[PDB]
Amino acid sequence: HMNKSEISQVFEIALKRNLPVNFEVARESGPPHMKNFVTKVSVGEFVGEGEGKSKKISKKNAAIAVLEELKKLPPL
Amino acid sequence: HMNKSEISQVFEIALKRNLPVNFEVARESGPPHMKNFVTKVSVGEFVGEGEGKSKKISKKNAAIAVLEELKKLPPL
Amino acid sequence: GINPISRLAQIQQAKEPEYTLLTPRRREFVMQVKVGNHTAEGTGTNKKVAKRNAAENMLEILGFK
RNA sequence: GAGUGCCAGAAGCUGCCUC
RNA sequence: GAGGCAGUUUCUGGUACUC
Repeated sequence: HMNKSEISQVFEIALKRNLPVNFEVARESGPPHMKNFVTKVSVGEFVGEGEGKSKKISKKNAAIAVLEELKKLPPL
Repeated sequence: HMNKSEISQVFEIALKRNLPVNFEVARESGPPHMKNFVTKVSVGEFVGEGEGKSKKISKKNAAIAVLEELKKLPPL
Repeated sequence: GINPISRLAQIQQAKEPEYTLLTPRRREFVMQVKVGNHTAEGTGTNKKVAKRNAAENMLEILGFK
């Protein structure tokens, strides 16, 4: 029915592998009516970063960027 | 485009009339399998209770109880 | 490998952690941890990251990550 | 009229744990 | 079936800063 948010995917892949996870908002830019956010996230050794007009968005784009670099590890 | 829940409603009414709100779960009662939750809420001088087989249910009912009394007031 | 605040909950099940909330142009939240043995603090831009920092600061005082 | 942050609340969905 | 923690989508109320 409803698809999984990339953020949620990341969180569960990392539980399956006991990798430490840490999303953080790097910084904010622009005036208040045109802010631009950036979130950098580490999944153990892998990293992604995203940008967006809101914190939600930038976080998602960061999750995406890491999912690309987590598709290379071996399965169970 | 979803409906307003009775629980959500109380908060809006109370905020307009500057009245304190507190939902609290009174207790769980009954045998381990038939446990029933009772929660009561206090909106100032008004009070209502509610009961349900889940917390969220009983909270909803408690909200319904006070909501009837808050229809007995002047809409000035 | 779990999320920091569930790990505290599922790490004190050997012997239930307790939280409370404390008091600029960039205002902040500060939340405390009470596990009996010691007490930790944590700050963030919203309530949500203030309770994840408060957790991962008591998993650091117990020596897990 | 608009944007973003923050607080509260509700419904849905996912994951893990306990009974 | 019930409870807890987390994640997330949508919606509601309020508020702050800015255009």
